Amino acid sequence: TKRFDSEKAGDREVQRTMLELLNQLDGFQPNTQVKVIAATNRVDILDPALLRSGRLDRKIEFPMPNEEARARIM
Amino acid sequence: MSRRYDSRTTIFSPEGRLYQVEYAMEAIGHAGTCLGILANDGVLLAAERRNIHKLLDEVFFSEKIYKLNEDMACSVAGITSDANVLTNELRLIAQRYLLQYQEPIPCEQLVTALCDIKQAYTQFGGKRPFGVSLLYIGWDKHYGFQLYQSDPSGNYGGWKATCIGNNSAAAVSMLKQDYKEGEMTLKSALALAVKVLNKTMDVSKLSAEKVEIATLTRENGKTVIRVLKQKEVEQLIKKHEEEEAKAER
Amino acid sequence: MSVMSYNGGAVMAMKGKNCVAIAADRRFGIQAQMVTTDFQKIFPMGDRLYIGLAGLATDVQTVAQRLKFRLNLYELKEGRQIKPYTLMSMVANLLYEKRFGPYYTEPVIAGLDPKTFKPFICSLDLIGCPMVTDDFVVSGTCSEQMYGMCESLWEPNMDPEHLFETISQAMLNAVDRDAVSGMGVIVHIIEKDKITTRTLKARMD
Amino acid sequence: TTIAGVVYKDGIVLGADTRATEGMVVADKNCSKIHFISPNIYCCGAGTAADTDMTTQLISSNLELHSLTTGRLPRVVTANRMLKQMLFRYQGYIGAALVLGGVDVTGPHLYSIYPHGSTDKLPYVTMGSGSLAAMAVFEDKFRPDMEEEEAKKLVSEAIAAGIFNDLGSGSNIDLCVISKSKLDFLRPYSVPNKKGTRFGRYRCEKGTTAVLTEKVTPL
Amino acid sequence: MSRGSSAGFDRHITIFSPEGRLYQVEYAFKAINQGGLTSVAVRGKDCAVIVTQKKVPDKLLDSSTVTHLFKITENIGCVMTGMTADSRSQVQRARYEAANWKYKYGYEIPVDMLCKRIADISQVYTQNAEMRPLGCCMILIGIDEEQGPQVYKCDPAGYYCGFKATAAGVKQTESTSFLEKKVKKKFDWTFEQTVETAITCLSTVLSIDFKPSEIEVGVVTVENPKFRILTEAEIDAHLVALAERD
Amino acid sequence: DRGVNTFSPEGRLFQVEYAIEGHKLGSTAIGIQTSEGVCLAVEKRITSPLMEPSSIEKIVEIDAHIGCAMSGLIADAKTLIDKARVETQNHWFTYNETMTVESVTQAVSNLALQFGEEDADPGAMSRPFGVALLFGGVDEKGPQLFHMDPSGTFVQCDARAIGSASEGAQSSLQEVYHKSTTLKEAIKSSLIILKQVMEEKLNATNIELATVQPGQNFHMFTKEELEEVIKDI
Amino acid sequence: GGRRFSEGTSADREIQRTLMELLNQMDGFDTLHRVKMIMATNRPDTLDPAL
Amino acid sequence: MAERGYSFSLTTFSPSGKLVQIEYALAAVAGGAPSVGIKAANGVVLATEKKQKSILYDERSVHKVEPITKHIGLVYSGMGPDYRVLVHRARKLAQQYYLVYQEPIPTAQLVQRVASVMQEYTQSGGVRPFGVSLLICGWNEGRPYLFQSDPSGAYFAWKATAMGKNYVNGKTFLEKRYNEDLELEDAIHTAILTLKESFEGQMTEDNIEVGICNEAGFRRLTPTEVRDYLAAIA
Amino acid sequence: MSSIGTGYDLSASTFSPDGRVFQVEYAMKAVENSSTAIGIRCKDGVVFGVEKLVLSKLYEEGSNKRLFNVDRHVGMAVAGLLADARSLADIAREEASNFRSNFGYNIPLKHLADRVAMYVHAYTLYSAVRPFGCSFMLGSYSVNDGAQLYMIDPSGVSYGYWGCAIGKARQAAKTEIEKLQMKEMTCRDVVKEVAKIIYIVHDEVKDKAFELELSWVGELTKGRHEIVPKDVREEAEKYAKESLK
Amino acid sequence: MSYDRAITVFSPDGHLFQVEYAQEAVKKGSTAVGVRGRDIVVLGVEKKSVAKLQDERTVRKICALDDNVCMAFAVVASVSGLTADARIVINRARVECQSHRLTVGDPVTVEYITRYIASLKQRYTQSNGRRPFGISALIVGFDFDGTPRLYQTDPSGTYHAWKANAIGRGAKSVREFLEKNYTDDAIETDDLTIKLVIKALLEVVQSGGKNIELAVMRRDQPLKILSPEEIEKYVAEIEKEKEENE
Repeated sequence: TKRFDSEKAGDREVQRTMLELLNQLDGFQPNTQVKVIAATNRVDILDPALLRSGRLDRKIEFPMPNEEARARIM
Repeated sequence: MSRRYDSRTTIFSPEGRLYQVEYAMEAIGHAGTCLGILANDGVLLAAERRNIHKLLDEVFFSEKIYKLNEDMACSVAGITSDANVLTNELRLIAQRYLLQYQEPIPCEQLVTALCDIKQAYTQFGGKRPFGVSLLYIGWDKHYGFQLYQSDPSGNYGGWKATCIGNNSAAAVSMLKQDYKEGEMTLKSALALAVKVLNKTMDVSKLSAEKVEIATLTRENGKTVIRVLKQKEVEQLIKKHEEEEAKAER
Repeated sequence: MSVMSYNGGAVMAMKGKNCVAIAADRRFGIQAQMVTTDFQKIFPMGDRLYIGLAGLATDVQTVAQRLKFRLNLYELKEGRQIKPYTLMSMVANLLYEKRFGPYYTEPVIAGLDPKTFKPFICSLDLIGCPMVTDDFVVSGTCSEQMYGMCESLWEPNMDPEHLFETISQAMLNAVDRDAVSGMGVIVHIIEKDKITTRTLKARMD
Repeated sequence: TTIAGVVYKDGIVLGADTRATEGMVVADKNCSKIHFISPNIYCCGAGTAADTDMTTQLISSNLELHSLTTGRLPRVVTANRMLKQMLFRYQGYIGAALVLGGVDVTGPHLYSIYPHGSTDKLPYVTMGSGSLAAMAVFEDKFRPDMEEEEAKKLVSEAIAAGIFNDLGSGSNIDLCVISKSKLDFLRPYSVPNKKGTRFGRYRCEKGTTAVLTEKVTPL
Repeated sequence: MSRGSSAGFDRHITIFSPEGRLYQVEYAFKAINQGGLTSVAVRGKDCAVIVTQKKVPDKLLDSSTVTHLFKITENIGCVMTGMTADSRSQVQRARYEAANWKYKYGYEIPVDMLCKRIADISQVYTQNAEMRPLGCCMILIGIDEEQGPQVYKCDPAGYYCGFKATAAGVKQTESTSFLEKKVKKKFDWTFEQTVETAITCLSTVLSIDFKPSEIEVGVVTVENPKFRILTEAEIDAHLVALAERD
Repeated sequence: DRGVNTFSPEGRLFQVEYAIEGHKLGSTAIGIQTSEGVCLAVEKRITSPLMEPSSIEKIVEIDAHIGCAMSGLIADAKTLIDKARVETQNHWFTYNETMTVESVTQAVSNLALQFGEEDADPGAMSRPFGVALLFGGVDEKGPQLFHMDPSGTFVQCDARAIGSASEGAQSSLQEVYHKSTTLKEAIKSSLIILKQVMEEKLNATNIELATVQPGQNFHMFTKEELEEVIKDI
Repeated sequence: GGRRFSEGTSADREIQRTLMELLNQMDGFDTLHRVKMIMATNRPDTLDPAL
Repeated sequence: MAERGYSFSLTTFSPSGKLVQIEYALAAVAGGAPSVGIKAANGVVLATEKKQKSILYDERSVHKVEPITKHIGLVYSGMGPDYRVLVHRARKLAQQYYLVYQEPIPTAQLVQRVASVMQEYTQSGGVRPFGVSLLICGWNEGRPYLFQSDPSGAYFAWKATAMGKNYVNGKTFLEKRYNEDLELEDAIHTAILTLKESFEGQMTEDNIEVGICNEAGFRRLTPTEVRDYLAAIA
Repeated sequence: MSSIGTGYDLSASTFSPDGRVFQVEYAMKAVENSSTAIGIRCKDGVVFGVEKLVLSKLYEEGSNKRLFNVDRHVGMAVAGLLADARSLADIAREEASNFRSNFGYNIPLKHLADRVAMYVHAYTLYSAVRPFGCSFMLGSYSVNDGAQLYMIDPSGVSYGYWGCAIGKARQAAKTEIEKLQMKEMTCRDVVKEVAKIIYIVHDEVKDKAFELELSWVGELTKGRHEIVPKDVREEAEKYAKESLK
Repeated sequence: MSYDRAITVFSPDGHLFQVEYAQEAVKKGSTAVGVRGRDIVVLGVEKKSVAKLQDERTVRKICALDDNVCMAFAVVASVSGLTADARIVINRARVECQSHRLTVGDPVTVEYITRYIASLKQRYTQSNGRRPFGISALIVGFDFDGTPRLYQTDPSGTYHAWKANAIGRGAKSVREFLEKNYTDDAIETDDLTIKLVIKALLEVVQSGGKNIELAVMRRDQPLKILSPEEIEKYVAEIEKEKEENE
């Protein structure tokens, strides 16, 4: 996660690695044809640069289930 | 509010004395020396005025000494913002008691009433105590002449000669030797008072602006509260330097 | 500065003027109903120690409200090293009586005092809870207001000294006590210099 | 009782009043201010009971102080009219106050009459007290709905003196309070007569037939 | 770091900080940009005009209902710029304040006074740690009862001052700069000219040029004290006028 | 941090869970109800017999036909019983009947939990009580003994013991007491268990005895009668 | 872009040095006759205060 | 309000002998624009410079010099938002005192009364301690008064004091040029010198304001007059 | 958002670096998780429709009330978590109840939507109480504006809508409303159509059964707000099932 | 006024935090001993640290709540507990003591006043925003049949009748030792009751017969506060008698 003003620690190997995904991810270096299946329980901790539509185009929800959905699993 | 911003501001310690109160004593130390000495016909307060700079209109009588009532006076050592809330209420309670009762206000009575408000802040409310220790000088028809001290917590002790401000510890020690509990006339008492300011204040030449001595003496059957004049303070200082040279070699 | 009734065994104030001094003369009377037992107890009070305010009627609330007013006068007197103005205190008293709302108990204030640090003569009476009363003439007040008013016109010496006003006033008080139950019961006469207060206590039942 | 009047002229108020407050024909007060300066553009005349009249004006005066200072633009007449009506009616009122409310708003001069109940009303010249009729008979004819201002000061001095002299509701002297719109003009001599007592020869007690009794210092 | 550092509890609630203002207070300024609205305020001498972007995020809205222009009194009109959540809430608070004067005074409240009562209100939020400061600012127009048309704006932290020209938005500093050159070169102000300055300045910085249903213009004219909504036909009229200036 | 007013991951309140364990530090309450009276035995909880038994109170009369013995956190209990005395008496005063043991028990149980550092003020709690009470008395229907605990559960009891070991105090009861038994055995059955639940001795200055019986008010045992019962183990 | 550091890690150690060199080539004693440099940034608030 | 609220103090002492937040507040008053207040002893002058820096302020009303009532005026230092409440507060107090005395609030008295409310704001929770310093002027009872009120609550009565940007330099110039009981001309001249000490808030007439209290009341000065006083200082 | 260990998402009197409270956003997910409420503005009245999920086969209509009758001409249809919906219902009822009784005429909606949203928002500001994690609509027939429908989000933002849906398939429902003209169409036809959108949303492979609550305030009832009459209610559902297939 | 979040809360430790801190704070303290006579019931404290520059007036731990009821408090701790804390418990009991005294026609029942005392320290433990005091008090008085009593409370409010009880320096330590000291033939005259109070206090007092402060109270006559010079004379008599025993 980028948000650093860290002069006290905070590694910044980790800073490079999130930034690098964007780099690969811009159109200049192809990524049109390859899909990335991204998964997170918390999108409540991420930033918009990594997420946000048209960088990872489709955004698929899975809301809580209901009785029929319970019915088929059982 | 929030409970993560709470580690309990108000709480009891197992050592029995609140963290915020010990922290407030250091602040009292910082402000200048305020003392009270007893006479066998008066009581007086001697304090160094917060101001020392050239610039001062001199609208108050002295920033430290507040003339509360016609038989009571107090001085403050510590936080001046904190001083204004206690001194204004003080002014009202001391005054109501002399005025109505026709019986001069005891220091012992006064302190217990004020200390209740100070204390409430330390035990509950999430608050913090006052930054000042106040020295009350007065005369009551009960005990006689008195001097009282109050502290941030709302703890009191009644002395008859005490000093607070910087070099407090040294001062009270000097005071024990020369004064016990009554032996000095109004003039010796006043000489003693100038002496304590002298050691403790950096400037040992002093000035009428730098220090202020206000006396309370019952003269001609009525209790008189007066701020001494710049001339009168200056005459006491001039008399004290001659005697300073001779006393300590 | 509302006092219960008027029955205080005496109610009378007279104030009379000179250019060299100004005087406020008062019953020193105490003790409610016809029966008195005492003839001493404060009623006129020095508030800057050189101005007076007189509060008039029954003892308890007269002494009580004066003192509670004294504390607000004092606040203003305390902070600055010069003391309050007479004109500003004059509306202050007017308001203090007014705070006690409609169908109030009747006091009768008399303020006598030279103005502080702007030097001109001042006499005023309040009564009820009423409109502003600044005068520079003369004022007499109480429930037997007419009887006092007569006397307040009577003493002015515009050119004699302070002393002649006192001796004139002693006769003025006495003749008034034979005319009403409001004067008398001992008389305190206050000649007020600006720098201090002189209290004289007159011989007269 | 009392004597209060206003006239409508170029500036907000020319006020006329006796100083004296009398209960019938006995003096309670030799001199007072019945037409008041509290501000210098809001002036208020008084009649009837002294107590009722003072509180009604003072309450408006406090609210006016806030508008004046924030805007730096004049006090609002309407605000004053509404405020005494609601506030004194709520209280239910100790007796009656005929009050003459007056301020120059943003527009022309507005003078109002708060009757003996408690109301907000609009005329343009008011007279108040038991002498409302008495003060009016001169005012209504000499003023013909705006006249020369200076001429109004001569005329009004003449009317005011007439109220004093013919009607026993006014001892001592007569006071005129003139505001153009922030002026504070006071002359308390709108009648010729001696102000207090006269002692050409000084005897008010025969030459020391009584003597000075005691001197004390009360410290 | 800075703008997110503990020094008391001042990056959480209002208390001063190492930055010489308050962190919590500064997020409340930062908050204005988020809403996405930008406003230009011009003070004429026949009207006082505010133009702000009207946030349209559906195509199932009725035009009349969806606005940010609110009638505070029949003398004062306003636009809300900043976060819309905070916008509705401040307006309801103001309304009670306008009404409170309205009965006592017996007349329409001055634009200066309306701004003074609300400004102080925004200060209570700011002084308190019980609630966070408003994410929005209310910018007032109105005919002052003698001074003339007046434009006052109260801050999201609540301080108010008078303006010839004001701007608040996403780009607060830049709109204000564009706006001083329009004032300097003085075309003068009629109904149409002053409205025209105001819209163009909002268009030039952001570099859009609008539909009349995505800007809103609100005026208080000396035709009548009552505040009006001009609606799309008259707003379109002003848009076309901008061409071939100055 | 979060409260004690929050739920645990168990799905139970944190503060109520702590309260029961708190009881275990202190005194015991043994009440045995027989059809000839309801007896209450409680420990004075002494450090020496040189501690006057003149006016140590821990079995106190709620009404003059209902007595109450307390167990658990003794300090918290003193205010709960003082309070309980006024409410029972408001009821006695209005109805003018002899109060039922079940009515006093229900009434005090809602006061147990009103805790919270929100939705409460100084007259309301900010902590749950950890006092378990045994109210024992005789009514119109006859002798009844009710047990109250911090979770507000009220239950009818023929013998209920709670103490320093709540569990301990009870296990002994099964062993000694039997359903239909005389008053005199009922008092004795309490002295044998009393020791078991205490970690402390049998002294006359360390136990306190009170009986509420038909036609007979709450009675406090004196030093001689305290000794008669100590003899009966 | 680095910070001022000197409480850093090895990763940070490297970052300040790249940062340092860029200043000296870009606007320093050395200059750029027609090479123009284009920077793309999502949020600039990680970069050194000199930059 | 419709919530539980706060009541815990945000200030805790230090084993230093200081209160932490008031020291951060003191930094904010220094970050202000220069405001000076001098009691001459022939009137009181409060002068300030106001950073508008665009002169797109049509203020014929609110300013950094705002009259509280007709013989009290107020000038601040620091930030505007904190000022807004204090200026309204002062007007309310002016009104309370106007009713009973009917001579608007005296300066010695005002400060004590503001000081008590300021102290609560530190002492209590759900409020915070200011970071504004007020300079209060008044002429009442035939004496001029100048007080300075600190963001803690403390009040000191001064002859001449400075706040705002570069106060340390200001107070030191003030001692040298100004000595006690000099003339109304000196008070005004040094007052404008402190603003000039360091300006940088757009040099046009409407960017400095002075308001003067004297025997006849208080009025704020037109910006054009203010500029003439400045013009002398190079 | 952030998941800081002290504040910001753990308080709500604290704004983020950007100026937003994360706590209202977490609440905004809650309307998405359960079933939809649709409500379209007519000009003769307003027609509301909330599908109430048959969770248990031992329920009857009036259970888990998503449809409230705010007054006798004001409706409230909610979507999201029912506990925050109830609070919002209670305030709305009192605000509407004082206005008919006192004034004597029907409430213009636009003010009402602003006041209730003020209530939502005032709580967001506070850290001592929570943001409301419901989205709800208010609908009224007035004699000052005619029909009005406003939708207030869990943030306290108010916008007027010709036709809204808030729930677990906003995108599918809004679009169906766009295609149709119901904006100024007669309330009677609308009843059938609102139900038919509910039918698309509902799945027979994510839900078993639902019980339709529609509410009238329109020309049948003569502007009186009642929950749908049993005959009408059935007719509208009957059409919804038949027309898909 | 009071703290919105509670100082005292049930947490897992068996009691409560503030009770727990409070038991520590009277344990680490100095000795306060009270012996129950048959003449006068007398209380005394180990420390006041008197040295002749100060005088006691209300400075006393022993304060009379009533004409025949008095309590001596030992707030007193590692670094000294608070006279500030004691005074509240004192103020509230004293008004209640006088109201009961008015109601009973013979000397006030101690019992009521001690039960009362216990509830005052407990109600703070249940009250929002508050915590209990860290005092232990020796409530003394005479009944309405004239029965002398010496009672004790701890910090959370629990009460017992006692012949003699001593608190502070480890409460258990000192009170078991006061049983040994105590004689019933040593309470038969007024000086002998006073001698038993003083012997427990001497044990570890720094500069004794000056720090030692004890006050006497009579049957319904007011408290007589003894000065330390007068107390010193008794202290000498026992301190020699005590030496003789070893």
